[PDB]
Parts: sequence; C-alpha cells; structure tokens
Amino acid sequence: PLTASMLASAPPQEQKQMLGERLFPLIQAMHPTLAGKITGMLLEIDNSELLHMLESPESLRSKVDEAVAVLQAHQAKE
Amino acid sequence: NWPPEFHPGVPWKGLQ
Repeated sequence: PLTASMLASAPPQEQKQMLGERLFPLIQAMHPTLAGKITGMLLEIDNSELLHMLESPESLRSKVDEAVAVLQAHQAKE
Repeated sequence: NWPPEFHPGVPWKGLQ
C-alpha cells in the first residue's frame, strides 16, 4: 500500500509520480481515454488530499467530475 | 499545452 509515511519518505517529484501512478488506473476505469489529462489536472492538488482520494472512491469521483468540467471550459476558451 | 498529461512510467511533464 501507499501509506502517508511511505509517501513522505520520497523526494517531492517522486511523490507526485507515485500519486499519479496510483491514481491513473482508478481514473482510467471511469474515463478510458481522458484519464491522462484528468490525472495531470489532479496532480496539482495537495499530496495529503490525493492520498485520501486513493482511499475514498466518492472523493475521487467528485474531483474527477470537477476536472472534466474544468477541461470542457478550457477547451472552449482555447 | 494544458493540462500536462500523465503517461504511466513517463516522468510527469508537470514537474518543474
């Protein structure tokens, strides 16, 4: 498992990579093609919050939905 | 371009 202590022992860039690699397959189950963009969006969040999202599907889904809304708005402006 | 896409096993583009 990825515990708070395990995460905390890693350098900052590695922490983001570790969180990303764990988040990606969970997000990919919900969004087979958009998972990479959504994961990249979520990775700017606090590491502690990202850890919680790994344990709570509801918390992850909520943030994933927010990310999709943001992406749709961004694509409209770009 | 934004967002910095995550690709498994590739160092994340978003890292500065």
